[PDB]
Amino acid sequence: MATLKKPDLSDPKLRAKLAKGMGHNYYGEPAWPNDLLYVFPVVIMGTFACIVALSVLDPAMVGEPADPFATPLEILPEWYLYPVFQILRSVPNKLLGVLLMASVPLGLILVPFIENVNKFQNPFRRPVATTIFLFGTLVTIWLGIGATFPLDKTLTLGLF
Amino acid sequence: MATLKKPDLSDPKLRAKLAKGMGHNYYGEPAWPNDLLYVFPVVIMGTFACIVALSVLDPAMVGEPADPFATPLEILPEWYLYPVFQILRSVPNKLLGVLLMASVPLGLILVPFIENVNKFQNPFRRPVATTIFLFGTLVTIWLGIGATFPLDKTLTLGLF
Amino acid sequence: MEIDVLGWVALLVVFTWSIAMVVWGRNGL
Amino acid sequence: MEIDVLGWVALLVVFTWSIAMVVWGRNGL
Amino acid sequence: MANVYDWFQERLEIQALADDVTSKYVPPHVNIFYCLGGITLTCFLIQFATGFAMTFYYKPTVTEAYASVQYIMNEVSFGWLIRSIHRWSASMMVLMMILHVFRVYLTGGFKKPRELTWISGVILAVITVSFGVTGYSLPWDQVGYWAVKIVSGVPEAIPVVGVLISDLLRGGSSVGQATLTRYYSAHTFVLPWLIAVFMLLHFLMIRKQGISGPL
Amino acid sequence: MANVYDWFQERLEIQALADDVTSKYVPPHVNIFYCLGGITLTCFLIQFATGFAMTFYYKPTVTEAYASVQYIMNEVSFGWLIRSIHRWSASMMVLMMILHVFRVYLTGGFKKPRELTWISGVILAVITVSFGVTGYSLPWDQVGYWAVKIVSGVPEAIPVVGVLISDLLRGGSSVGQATLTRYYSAHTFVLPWLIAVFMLLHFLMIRKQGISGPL
Amino acid sequence: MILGAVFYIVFIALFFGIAVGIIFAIKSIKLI
Amino acid sequence: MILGAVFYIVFIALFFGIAVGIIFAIKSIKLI
Amino acid sequence: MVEPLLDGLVLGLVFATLGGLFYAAYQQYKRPNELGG
Amino acid sequence: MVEPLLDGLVLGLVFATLGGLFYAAYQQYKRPNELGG
Amino acid sequence: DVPDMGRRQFMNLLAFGTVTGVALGALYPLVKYFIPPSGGAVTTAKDKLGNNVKVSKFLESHNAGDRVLVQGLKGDPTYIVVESKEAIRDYGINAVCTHLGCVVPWNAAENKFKCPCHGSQYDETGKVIRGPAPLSLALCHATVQDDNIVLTPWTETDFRTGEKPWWV
Amino acid sequence: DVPDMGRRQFMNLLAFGTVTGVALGALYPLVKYFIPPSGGAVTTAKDKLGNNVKVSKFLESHNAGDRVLVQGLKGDPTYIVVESKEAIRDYGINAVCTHLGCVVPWNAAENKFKCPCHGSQYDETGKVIRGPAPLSLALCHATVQDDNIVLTPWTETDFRTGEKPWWV
Amino acid sequence: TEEMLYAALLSFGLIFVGWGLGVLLLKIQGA
Amino acid sequence: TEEMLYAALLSFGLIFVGWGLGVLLLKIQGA
Amino acid sequence: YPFWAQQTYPPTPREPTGRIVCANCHLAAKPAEVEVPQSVLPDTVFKAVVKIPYDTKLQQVAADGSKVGLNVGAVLMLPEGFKIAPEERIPEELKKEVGDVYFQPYKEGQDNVLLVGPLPGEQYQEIVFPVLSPNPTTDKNIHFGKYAIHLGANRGRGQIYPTGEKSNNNVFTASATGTITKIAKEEDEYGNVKYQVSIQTDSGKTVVDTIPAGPELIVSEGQAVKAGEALTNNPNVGGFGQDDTEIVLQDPNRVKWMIAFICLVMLAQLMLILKKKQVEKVQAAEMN
Amino acid sequence: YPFWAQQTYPPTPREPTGRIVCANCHLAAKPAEVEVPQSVLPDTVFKAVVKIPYDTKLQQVAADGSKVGLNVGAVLMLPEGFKIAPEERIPEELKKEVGDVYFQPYKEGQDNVLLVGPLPGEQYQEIVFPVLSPNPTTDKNIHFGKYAIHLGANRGRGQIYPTGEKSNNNVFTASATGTITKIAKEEDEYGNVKYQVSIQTDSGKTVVDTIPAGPELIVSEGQAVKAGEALTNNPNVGGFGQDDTEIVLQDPNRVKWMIAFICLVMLAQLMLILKKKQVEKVQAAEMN
Ligand code: HEM
Ligand code: HEM
Ligand SMILES: CC1=C(/C=C/C(C)=C\C=C\C(C)=C\C=C\C=C(C)\C=C\C=C(C)\C=C\C2=C(C)CCCC2(C)C)C(C)(C)CCC1
Repeated sequence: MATLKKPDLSDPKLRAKLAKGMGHNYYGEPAWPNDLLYVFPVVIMGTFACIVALSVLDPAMVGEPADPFATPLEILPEWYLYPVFQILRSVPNKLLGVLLMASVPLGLILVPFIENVNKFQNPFRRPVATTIFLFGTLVTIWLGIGATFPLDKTLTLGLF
Repeated sequence: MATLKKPDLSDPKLRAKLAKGMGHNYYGEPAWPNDLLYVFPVVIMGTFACIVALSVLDPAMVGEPADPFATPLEILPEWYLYPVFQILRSVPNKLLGVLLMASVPLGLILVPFIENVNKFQNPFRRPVATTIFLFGTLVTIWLGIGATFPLDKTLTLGLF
Repeated sequence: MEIDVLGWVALLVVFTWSIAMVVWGRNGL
Repeated sequence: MEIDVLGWVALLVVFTWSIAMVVWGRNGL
Repeated sequence: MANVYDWFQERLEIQALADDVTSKYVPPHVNIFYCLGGITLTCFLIQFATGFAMTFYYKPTVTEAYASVQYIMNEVSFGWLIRSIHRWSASMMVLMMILHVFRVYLTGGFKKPRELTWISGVILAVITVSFGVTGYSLPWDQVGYWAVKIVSGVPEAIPVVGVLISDLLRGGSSVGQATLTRYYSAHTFVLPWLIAVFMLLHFLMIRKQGISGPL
Repeated sequence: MANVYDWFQERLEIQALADDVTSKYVPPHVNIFYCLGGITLTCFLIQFATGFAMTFYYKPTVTEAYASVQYIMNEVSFGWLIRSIHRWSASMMVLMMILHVFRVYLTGGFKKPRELTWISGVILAVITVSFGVTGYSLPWDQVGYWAVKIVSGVPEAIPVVGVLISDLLRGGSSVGQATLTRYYSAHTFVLPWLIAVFMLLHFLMIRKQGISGPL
Repeated sequence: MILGAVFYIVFIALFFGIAVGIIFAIKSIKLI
Repeated sequence: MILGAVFYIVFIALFFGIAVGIIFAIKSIKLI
Repeated sequence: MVEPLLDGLVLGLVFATLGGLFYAAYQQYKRPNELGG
Repeated sequence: MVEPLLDGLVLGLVFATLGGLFYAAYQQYKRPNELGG
Repeated sequence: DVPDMGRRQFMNLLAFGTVTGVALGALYPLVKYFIPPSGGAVTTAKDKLGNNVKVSKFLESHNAGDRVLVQGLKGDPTYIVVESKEAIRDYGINAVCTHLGCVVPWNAAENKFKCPCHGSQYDETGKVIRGPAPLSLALCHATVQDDNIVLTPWTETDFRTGEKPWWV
Repeated sequence: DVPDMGRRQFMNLLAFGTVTGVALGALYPLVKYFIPPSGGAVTTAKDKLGNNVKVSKFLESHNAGDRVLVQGLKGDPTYIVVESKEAIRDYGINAVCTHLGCVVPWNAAENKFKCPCHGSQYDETGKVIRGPAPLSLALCHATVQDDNIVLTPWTETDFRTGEKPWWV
Repeated sequence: TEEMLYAALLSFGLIFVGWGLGVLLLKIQGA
Repeated sequence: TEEMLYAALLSFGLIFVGWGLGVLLLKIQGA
Repeated sequence: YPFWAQQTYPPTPREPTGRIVCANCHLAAKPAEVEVPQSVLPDTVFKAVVKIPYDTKLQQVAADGSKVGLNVGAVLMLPEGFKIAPEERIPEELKKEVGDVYFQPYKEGQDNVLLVGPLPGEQYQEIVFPVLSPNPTTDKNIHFGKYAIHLGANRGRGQIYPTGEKSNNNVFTASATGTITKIAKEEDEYGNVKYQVSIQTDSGKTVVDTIPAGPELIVSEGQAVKAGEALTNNPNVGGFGQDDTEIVLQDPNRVKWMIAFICLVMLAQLMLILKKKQVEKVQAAEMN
Repeated sequence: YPFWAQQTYPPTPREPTGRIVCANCHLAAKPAEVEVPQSVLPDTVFKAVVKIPYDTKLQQVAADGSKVGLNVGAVLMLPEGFKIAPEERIPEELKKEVGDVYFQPYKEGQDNVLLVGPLPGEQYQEIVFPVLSPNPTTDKNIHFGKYAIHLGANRGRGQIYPTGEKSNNNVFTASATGTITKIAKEEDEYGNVKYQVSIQTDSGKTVVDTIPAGPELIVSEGQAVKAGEALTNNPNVGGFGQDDTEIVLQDPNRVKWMIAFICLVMLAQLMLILKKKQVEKVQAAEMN
């Protein structure tokens, strides 16, 4: 049952779009009420409720007042910056690490161009891609954890 | 010559709009280049140039530092607030003047409803309106100047 | 000293229940 | 002490010239 | 090359956009005074740039506000210019707006299908005045301070809420640091967003219904 | 009554709007992970509210920043809540965003007609990180201060401009009041506008091209 | 951990309860 | 006032000059 | 204070504008229609 | 500092998500088409 | 077999009722947030700079007819009159004009305070003489204690008008 | 009779050229505006609180091996070593680690400064010992004059490496 | 109060001068 | 470092519990 | 007198409210103007005219009682670093318009705050100040900008002496209430006429009321108008004024580049309108 | 010893960098943990465990030269208004886990900064602190929130005395460079063994080098390894640690209302999904 509408594949205007890579909001279950009115407020409420709960149970700390003459040993960026921070301290060349930093956005920009050689979505039907991704994702989590560690058990992660 | 396109009064879709009070950007001289590309930058540049010029020739003053214990005699709002300020000091009732203040926006909101009795644009073909307007505009300029004046030559404007 | 614990449980229960209600709500995944 | 005056004249001249160029530009009013 | 226009045309139907602009005509009853609106806007965009400029030096703190304004005038390169432009373009926005209203009226452009455009306009006006009033008092000079003291007190006339209103307005029973903090938030954060929402409506409705008719 | 819907329908063609929403369908390859985007947004709207909330008490001045944060936690009603929510929802925005990227990729939604949507996304990400970095240092606590000192120095590696860049970044040769002033402008004024422009593009292009196809 | 796990099972079970319950209360007074 | 009025007349007259002049320079090399 | 230059600037433009407005209303009220409404 | 709860929250959701992603990719790669592309 | 209109409205009310529930729940602490913390939570006069006016050479360097402002209560600026056989008058006259809140100057010519803002006026003890100022200036109790000055809420009745103190 | 393409392009260039003219004209002062005012426009050491380290009971209450930070030039934090027959070393070692700018602590154990941030290290005079810090710590001239301390730009050459001072 | 008079005077009058001047251009060009 | 373990553990696992629970609702309702 | 302001209020002639201490003793009120140019270049001599108008062919009450003309005084407050021009540099006609005025600084160092007068009414209806503009290029805490100038100008003798005693150019009340008894007309060998008056019955009542000579009396014999009142009329035909104005210390570089930019603009506008015309042409070939 | 930190660094055991003065004298480095609960209600006794791990069945060098076991010390820094629980209120098992520890405050008034030790290694691998949470409801500059706790924990004797002299649990260099001459083995009636050594030729060269007993020597006879080096080996099997942690002083009211709100939410979600289902129904009558 659900609630459904099949694609009218006899519609020139629809087919013309399916052709271009984008007829896909013409068929399915109706966006309204079904999702917008009824299951949205579910998602938005849940998102909010988990944040409030987290905010009550593990509230925000207030740190020491800044001191120009005293760098805190054990100073770390936020978590989403660990990976890059890790890199920056395991690349003795200052200027190099900075470009390695920049190449994360620049690189990500170039992905749609490269991977446009073919036109598959499903990652199983695109081996090479899915692999370099999994490799990156892994290396990134690795470098991230690496920052949690003392300077020189950092890369080896302390087990070799 | 200019450059022109007459209304295609045989176009059902246009006529349908002229009917509703709004077919008027269908006929005339083309918006582009003609105005947008060519005469706009003229208006925008002129607007800017007069402001820069004014800003160089009659730059911004810096006043005395605020003093909690000392109200400056001769203290006035900006000019676009003279009229209301005038009112506020020639209406011994505090609460009343405040409502008179508020009724300027509220009143202006109600104009399209009232004047909708008929549907003329040209002010010559709408006597009563054009009159109450001219009267208001005048009273407003009057109250405005009134604030420039000492408290009690204020309303009489100093000539009766 | 374990309303402190009922406390965290509330969090885990909206996380769970929100997922559950989305899946149910959209015959979902 | 009258570049001070050429000064103001510049203002009056863009005000005037801007109006003039709009009217000209749009066979205007 | 590798035709760039085509690139975008495949994906976003960029043409539609152009065809929508070039399909619009401006009728002959539209004269110079039909600019007063676009100028009031131009004046605002200038506020937006010079304003933001000054957020890089202005300090919304009773200890430093006045001094920082002084810094902008005296020590910041072209600071005198940025701020004088802000001050003049503020006044020219309010003015050009008043003129913009004059026309609309004496053109009956607020009638029939367009009364919402007029309504939104009235709101834009109330917002624009609030820009003025709030900015006025940011230098925390003598005139600006006493301005805050006066207007903050006006809502107390209103009977049930009034006081509650005024305390929100000034962050306490009395003008003070709280007041400058809130007026700053108002001028640099709240009113720009509000004024963009309502300018967006104003303009959307205008594009939809086109310009009013001839006289 | 006096049918209200009709009122608006005469003038703005309100129906068109509705007919545009209710004419859209969501295909069956669209699963729960197609939410990660709307959630990253939800997290932001929370930033926008709680953020603005805090602009009513936070003081972007080296003398008062830290103390004012303390005020929010201790003395402002629900201040602890508003700020904790800001802190958590910041992290959840960055996270949900990363997840949102994961899907897109493993769904090939950045391909063919939609590479601009992906590009804009990458910009949104860079902006969102800048939100983080700037906010981090506003309390002017020990960790936040040294953060500013570090990142402000990074651009100096770059050879021709770099230094010139870093001085704009921090308002002088060294971290100081100028730096807090500029980071505040960045966090509360610049980045919200930038992020709205680019979220607007992102969303416009999505509505135009609809969701990507099945796998 | 143990106490949390108890409270947890009860909490959901309790709401899972309300859900199922109010489907049928809603189904067999034919609102659904 | 007098000096301003002189400079003013000269200033425009001068630009009015450039305008007219460059219409025809532009008209009679047939760019317009 | 009172900013004389600005205040004269206002009035000048206010009156000049109301003027040109009524005058364009007239110029139209006496040469009407053109093109068919 | 290092915010343990948040850091575990990340990983937990990262892995859980990549997982469900590949799993939905599979569930589709083996039951394909439905409806005609 | 298919739910009739009025049964939808019941399930509308229920869902959209409980949602509002959440919304108000969330809104509440937020509204409280914007409402400032009350300093009233849970006396000694002061100078412009913020110093505790010691009465010794205040009695000296100010004369008689002289009346100089002083941080009153709520820190409000409060005149303190020097009497013509100078000890202090019992009571201080709170300076905030009652219209819209400008500090009112003592015009020793027409012996009469006059709000510079819109035009209100007051007599030599406070009692309103003109408008748009509704009521008269507030007051307080000024003693000589520990050789500062101690201002106290004028809790008793308005000795210039009879009955209720409009302020306290 | 009607202007040919290439004559438009000429009138394009002209108008859109002079417009750019205006745009750059306007942009210029704005860019200059955002570029901070230089304090370099047109010496004495200081304490954390901001006091002018008087050398009298500095020589006393600090010992030998002791090395305590001090507001150097550009107000930068600058160590000043107390010598083992305590007068002052001639030169102060500017504390800002040369990688990304953290203040470097003196580890008196391994006698060696170590950046807590990413891991750079330095010897007992400054010379770089590890990275990612490129060059070594800066220096200066510390005298006893007027019984403060007077720091001067180390204009001469790098006595620890030979040739050019990378900083001045 | 003369700084004002000049300003009202001129803002008003120069409008007509620019108008005239523009119209004039139009004549020498041929609309 | 146990405050973390609980968190990774649970964020991960409770996903499957909510999923299961939802699916379960679906069965008792009849999709 | 101007120098009594100095005497009594040493650090400044104006209070935080902007008032000016003069008005503490000259209680009447007549207008005061101050014209200066809209802008002055730096390091320039320019004129600042202080006007103190009053009806020339009338007179006022002197100390003893006579009926003398009257003098004009004034404190002008120029902005920081402004001062009276060095006389070598004051041109000729100016020297003449200025006259024999002594531009006395309000205190050592404050050359931008000038006391002036007493001068005789009829030559000094208007008072020229030849002043010199500072130079931001040399003195380095002086900046280009707009700055405020403050005038307080008086004419006619005042109502209170530096000692606290009242003068005779005001009116006198009556102390208490009762029926008037006696109107004497003293004049001891020194300190001349001294109309002595008193009141009574009511309760106790005998208090004596002296009234210096110069005023009128317009309360006659009999009478009993009440608590301190009327008996004198107002002799004072004098009074104090105030004005404030703006002046722009302008930098010619600012003006030059502004004029340059304007021209670049007018030019770019013309260039656009020309372009439009050229398009209206290629267009008229698309109609036909 | 903990009390030497107090002695030498009176106002606080930690510097602005967060270090802890202990590490100035205990130069080795071994790990230090500190577990406490994630949250404590106000006015509650709870446990704070300080861990100071080291290999139990090994020993170290004593003062004279012996070979003794070793003791553990520690400074814990709790947040404002936290303090050791009053013993009436410490429950039973806790009393036992705690033992015979003396929770000495770092200075008069600072009951939230506790010195501890020296205690014997083998019983105090782990050290329980029974502490009491403050109460914002009563003490009115104590607030609910998250606050930091700092540990510095040592084990094994140190390398420098409060006097400045070195100990014997470190290694010794060699002063200068040259060929080693003599390896004596003193032991005067007091202050026992004292291996005396020296070096030479090069230039001047004769400087004498005493090396207290307890260390090894692994530089033998002949030799000439250079400027201050090697000759001793490292006796130190001790070392200092540090940790930091978070604790939330929680208000049960906050938790209660949060749980209430959550429930209101889960309820409102369910209510929406139910509504959707009821719509999927009226919909299936519009298909057919
Ligand atoms: C000679 C100068 C101008 C004239 C005659 C003029 C006239 C008009 C007219 C007739 C419309 C209605 C458009 C329609 O019916 O579709 C309009 C709308 C609008 N104008 Fe202009 N205007 C002028 C200058 C400007 C300037 C300088 C700006 C600067 C930004 C501006 C901004 C706008 C905006 C934002 C709208 C919104 C309505 C829409 O998008 O259609 N205008 N103006
Ligand atoms: C179960 C939850 C959700 C699902 C399955 C989902 C899925 C989708 C899909 C398929 C689209 C593409 C629409 C199209 O093809 O026309 C979309 C777009 C969008 N979604 Fe959602 N989403 C969810 C939650 C949310 C939430 C909670 C928000 C909160 C604001 C949100 C905001 C947006 C926005 C702003 C767009 C822009 C594109 C457009 O307007 O068409 N989404 N989402
Ligand atoms: C900045 C600027 C601007 C603005 C402006 C404004 C602000 C205003 C203007 C306005 C104007 C523009 C005005 C006008 C007016 C006019 C008038 C006021 C008219 C009058 C006339 C008359 C009265 C008539 C006479 C006659 C004739 C002619 C014929 C018929 C008959 C008779 C006799 C009736 C513009 C836009 C320019 C542009 C750019 C720049």
